[PDB]
Amino acid sequence: IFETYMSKEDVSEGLKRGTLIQGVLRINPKKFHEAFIPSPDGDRDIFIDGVVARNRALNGDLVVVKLLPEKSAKVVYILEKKHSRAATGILKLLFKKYALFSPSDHRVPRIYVPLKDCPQDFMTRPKDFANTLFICRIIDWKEDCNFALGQLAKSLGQAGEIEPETEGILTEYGVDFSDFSSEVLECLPQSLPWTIPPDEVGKRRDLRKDCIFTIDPSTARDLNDALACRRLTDGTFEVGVHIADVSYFVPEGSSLDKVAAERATSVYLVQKVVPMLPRLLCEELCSLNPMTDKLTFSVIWKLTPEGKILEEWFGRTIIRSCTKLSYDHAQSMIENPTEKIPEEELPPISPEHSVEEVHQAVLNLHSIAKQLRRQRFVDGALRLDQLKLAFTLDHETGLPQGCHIYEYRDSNKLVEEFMLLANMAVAHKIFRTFPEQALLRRHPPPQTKMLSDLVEFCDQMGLPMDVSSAGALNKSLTKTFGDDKYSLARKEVLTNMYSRPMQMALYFCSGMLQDQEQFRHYALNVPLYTHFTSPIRRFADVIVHRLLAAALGYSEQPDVEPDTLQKQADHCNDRRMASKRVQELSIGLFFAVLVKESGPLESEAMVMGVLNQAFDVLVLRFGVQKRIYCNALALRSYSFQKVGKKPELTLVWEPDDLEEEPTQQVITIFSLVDVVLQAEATALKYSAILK
RNA sequence: UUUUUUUUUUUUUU
Ligand SMILES: [Mg+2]
Repeated sequence: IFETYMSKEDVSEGLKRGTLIQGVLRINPKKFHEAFIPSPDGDRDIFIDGVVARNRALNGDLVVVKLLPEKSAKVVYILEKKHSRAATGILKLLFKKYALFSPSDHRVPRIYVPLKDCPQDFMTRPKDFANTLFICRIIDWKEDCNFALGQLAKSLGQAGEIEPETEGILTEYGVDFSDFSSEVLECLPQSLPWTIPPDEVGKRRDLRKDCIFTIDPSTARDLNDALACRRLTDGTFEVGVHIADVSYFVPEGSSLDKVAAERATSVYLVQKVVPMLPRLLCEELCSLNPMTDKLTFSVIWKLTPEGKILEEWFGRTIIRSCTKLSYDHAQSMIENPTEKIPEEELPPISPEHSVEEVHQAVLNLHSIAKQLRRQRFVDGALRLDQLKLAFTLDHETGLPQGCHIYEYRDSNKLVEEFMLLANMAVAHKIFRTFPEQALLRRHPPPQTKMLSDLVEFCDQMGLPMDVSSAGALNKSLTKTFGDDKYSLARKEVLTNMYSRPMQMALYFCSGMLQDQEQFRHYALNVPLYTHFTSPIRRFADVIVHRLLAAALGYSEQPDVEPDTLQKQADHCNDRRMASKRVQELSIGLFFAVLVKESGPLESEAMVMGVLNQAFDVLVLRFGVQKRIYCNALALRSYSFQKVGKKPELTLVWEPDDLEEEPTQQVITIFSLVDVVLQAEATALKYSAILK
């Protein structure tokens, strides 16, 4: 049986007296018998031995623990339940007046369900539901019971199918994808089609006549930012970042505000998008669509050709985007800088602005961005980007026809450098104005122990590396023989490995953090940062807009407690990471299906680790990690030797015929090999073998 | 309750 939880006051006293420790529970997915929490000082985490010591806690919960003598601790309370208490799993079935629900997530415990709650068709033939995904909600977990009690929510459908699995990911991670309540939709404008009131135009700087445009993916539905660039007579440039003024449409403390605060961010699945706001805002009103007057909150600079700021300006504005460019369009402009492109290979453009004018703007914005970026890395910036997958979906069926590695081009970077520049400018502005109430975004450095151990590992394999800083590492991960697919492959593998010690970036209230040296963003290597440029799809930006609004005197002094503001930040962090897991799982889902439907898929891969009966590989064409087992390979024998510091795996291939002699193949780390991905019998499961 | 330890990140647009 489990242990009885502690009292509210006993715990509150414990946390206050240091005797008890707070933290976020992490459960080992490979060995669910093991759970961990971070320690306030020591770089080594605290160990939770067994499920009993976990005390019915779940992964993600903010738990309280008491230390044990000879690290090791036991859970004694749960101050905040952060797990959704909802899971995707399968139903099956002595005291047989219950059913056994098995969550796909091994971190989640198995759940008892009352048979009376179960479908009649399941009662008759449970084996019919062997591959039927249900949603189950943990309603309780008794201290005497080994399993937890739950309520069957609904049937999603067959496992492995896209839409059922999608809803499973969304629900399991607590993403609200419901229609918006009527009390929310009444906060929206009621006079449609909505036009900007005349009195506002006077209050704002009217940029509707200026050449402003947007650059986003071809499939973009919610355009948050717009850009502009003029060359001044004195050789300098006037760049402008115009963000949709969502703050205007979302009154603080309204039903619309509360649901936005809850949803915290938009979720970008592969085939669809779970929006933060209603579509009337996300896609029509706030969205900076072309050839329509839009309310914006802008940042404008007078910039050096190198991107150095000469003077800086904030203020509410109003624009009329002359065109909606895609990154492909922008790139074509950049690659053909002195050629009038056929005006049919480009999107519709407002008649009051020529294509040549926009073309020139992109070229100039590229020129500065090119310089802004190059400078950023000289100043010790870290780009640690792994391979990302993009899919091509059959519009008839929705299934994926294929996939490709997403290419991050000059047009992509163009936008990035100015969104960066804008966000920093606002970070400095609100913090300089309201030092105790600034909604900023820091990024701590890597964990000392993990990184130090990784550097040691890299000392072997003949790969000395400097990691004294973010910048030092960045140069190391771009310091290769270059040119060839091997060094590029090794680059990607090392990019992965050095991501483990890295910590997540955090929203935070300025006044709630003492040491300002911790305000730093490790990877960007800057003293201050925040999110401001994407208020349609991110609530953190909305709060910053309200703060910036107050900094310019558009509203009263902010009367929010730093405590309250941190709560918003905490929740924003929670939904942000949760959103990332979902977006990743969505990609994983579609690739699994793609592997299943498009037969076996070939690809080159690089070895990451080597064990005595298997080895891990990074599949290059897809950026997935898979383990290859010697059992699955048609081998006649295989040997494992660890001499030479690094592990090596020697394979002997069994020929299919007596004519062919057995071929040998040594597998060591950073080895380039061919692999094929075949779908297994299980849903969304596929294996890797060495071709 | 998985064919051989938690930390897989950062940045930009969606
Ligand atoms: Mg945009």
